[PDB]
Amino acid sequence: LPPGPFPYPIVGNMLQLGANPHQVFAKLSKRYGPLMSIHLGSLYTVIVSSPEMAKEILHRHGQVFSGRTIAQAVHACDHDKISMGFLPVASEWRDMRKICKEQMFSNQSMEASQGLRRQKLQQLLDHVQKCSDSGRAVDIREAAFITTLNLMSATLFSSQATEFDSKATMEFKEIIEGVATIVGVPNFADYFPILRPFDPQGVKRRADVFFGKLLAKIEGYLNERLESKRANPNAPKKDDFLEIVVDIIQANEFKLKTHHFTHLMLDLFVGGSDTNTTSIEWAMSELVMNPDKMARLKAELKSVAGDEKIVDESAMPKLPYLQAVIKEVMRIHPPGPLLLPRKAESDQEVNGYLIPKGTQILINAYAIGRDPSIWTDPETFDPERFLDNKIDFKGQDYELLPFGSGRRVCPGMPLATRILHMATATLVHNFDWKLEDDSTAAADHAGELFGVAVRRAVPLRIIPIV
Ligand code: HEM
Ligand SMILES: c1ccc(-c2cnc[nH]2)cc1
Ligand SMILES: [Mn+2]
Repeated sequence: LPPGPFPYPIVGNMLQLGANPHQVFAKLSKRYGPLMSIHLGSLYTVIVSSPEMAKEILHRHGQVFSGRTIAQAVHACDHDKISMGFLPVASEWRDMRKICKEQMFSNQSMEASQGLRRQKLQQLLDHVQKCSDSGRAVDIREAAFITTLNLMSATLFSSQATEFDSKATMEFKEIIEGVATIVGVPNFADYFPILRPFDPQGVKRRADVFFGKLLAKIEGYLNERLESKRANPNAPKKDDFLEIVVDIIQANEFKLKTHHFTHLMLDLFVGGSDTNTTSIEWAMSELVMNPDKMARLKAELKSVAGDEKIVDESAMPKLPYLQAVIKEVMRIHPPGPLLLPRKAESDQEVNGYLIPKGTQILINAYAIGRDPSIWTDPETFDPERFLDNKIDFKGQDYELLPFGSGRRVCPGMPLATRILHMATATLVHNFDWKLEDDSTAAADHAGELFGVAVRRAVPLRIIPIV
């Protein structure tokens, strides 16, 4: 087995992880190496911590490690059996991947929904404008949460609500925050198999409530669309994912039931929420803390969009510094520092070490992003290091893996980047910013809080001035 810290009876290595396990893994793998045995109670895990080993796992043996480790909370409403995010690589999974790649996140699809999202950006712009007038600091975490939810809502369901904080959106927010609370803490049933039949913390149960609420909203939206289309055969086709769902179903070309699609949209909606929400806050945090870089971005934006207040997504190639900023934010702050778990589908040897069937595989992309042997001045925020640099985050550069790589690489990436780029652009271009209070400034930026997404312990609060 790969080397690693001495595992104690019963607990294994669990007592050493602390509140930011990804940080502790990063420090540990310096001692033990880029393939490391970690015992999470009875749940044997191998941590992968270099570009070399990432490629060995995700690429060379990409099929063997194409499986997922399934938390107990994922068993709610039988999601573990239905979801594109957790099913093994097989027929049902390929079909849903195909639908995502070829239809949902295609170029045609993303461009067709560009206007729907534009309104949501306009709403955010107006919100920040009010706070700007009154001189009130904006809570970036809360603002980004709502904007992301809006952008995701607009793209998936065409929801054109006129209030920034619409009722429909704040329901979602309650539900998503709900899921995060439950999953973001250790389920001991995940680590001690004798506890699984008990669900001793009621994690599965509490999650079944929030999954149910969410599946309801979605099945509601679907049913309403199906009726509206039946009653209005001559209405223009909506430009969203929901419209795409209906057509695929009513064409019956895929061996998939209805709940595949309702669960699929749930994964898309949830998968895109916390990720973009915390990334936007990190972006804004980094720029405010590095006034030189904030200036360089502002200058590039001024030069390209001028007096336009909302950039066209199609204008992204005209914005290399904005891309570099987001690339660099992903390097330092991958939302999921340990990505999503993979799993060995059979015994497999890697670098002389046996990796047994069933092993949980965690890619520490966080570690890799901050490894000084790969990145110069790793803790420094420096977008300039990506300019004229072919290194990207699509999965081909194992120095930079915030989206994963190989088989289960993030399918929502085309929507994600648009959301990151535009929301960041809207905020930076239209306002200047100062901290509400710079007294604990440095500390507030460095302090992380683990969970579904690693985020700032202290939520960013900054005042918008024009
Ligand atoms: C905004 C930044 C985002 C990041 C950093 C991110 C990151 C990731 C990562 C690391 C994985 C696992 C990759 C692997 O196992 O190799 C993943 C998978 C996934 N992501 Fe995201 N994601 C983001 C946004 C989104 C969005 C906007 C959506 C949907 C609209 C989405 C939907 C999904 C889904 C459905 C999977 C499961 C893929 C599978 O197992 O086949 N993500 N993501
Ligand atoms: C519960 C936990 C995680 C997820 C998910 C994150 N990214 C895709 N799916 C969905 C439900
Ligand atoms: Mn089950």
